Amino acid sequence: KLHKEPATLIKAIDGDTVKLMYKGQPMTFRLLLVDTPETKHPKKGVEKYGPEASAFTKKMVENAKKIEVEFDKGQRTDKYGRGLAYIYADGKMVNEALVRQGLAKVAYVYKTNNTHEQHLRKSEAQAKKEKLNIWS
Repeated sequence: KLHKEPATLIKAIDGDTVKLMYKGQPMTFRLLLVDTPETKHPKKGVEKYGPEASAFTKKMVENAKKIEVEFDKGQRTDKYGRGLAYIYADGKMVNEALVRQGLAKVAYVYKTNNTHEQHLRKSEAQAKKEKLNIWS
């Protein structure tokens, strides 16, 4: 059973990355199970839908009154020291909102952290079906 913990927005970095104050310390969080187009792609510049996926995440966390983080059952940090979690803004999962809007693809790359994989897969199909953004 997963559980949500409070956090405070510090700043939105990218479509898939946000800096939050968590248990009194600043931490960078990488959104579990999604891959958004990058704006800070180490190699490829600004990918198509990057600006849009970034604006989307930023808007959602910046306008929330409450942000919560939910770790999965596997490892909690990646090799870069980023927290791996599902982020909620006023009870809405950011992870799902992105996929539903066709601003992210379902990744899945830490076999243990899969609690919401199916849920996300269904939203991605719907976004595909509606040919939105990425799927357009």
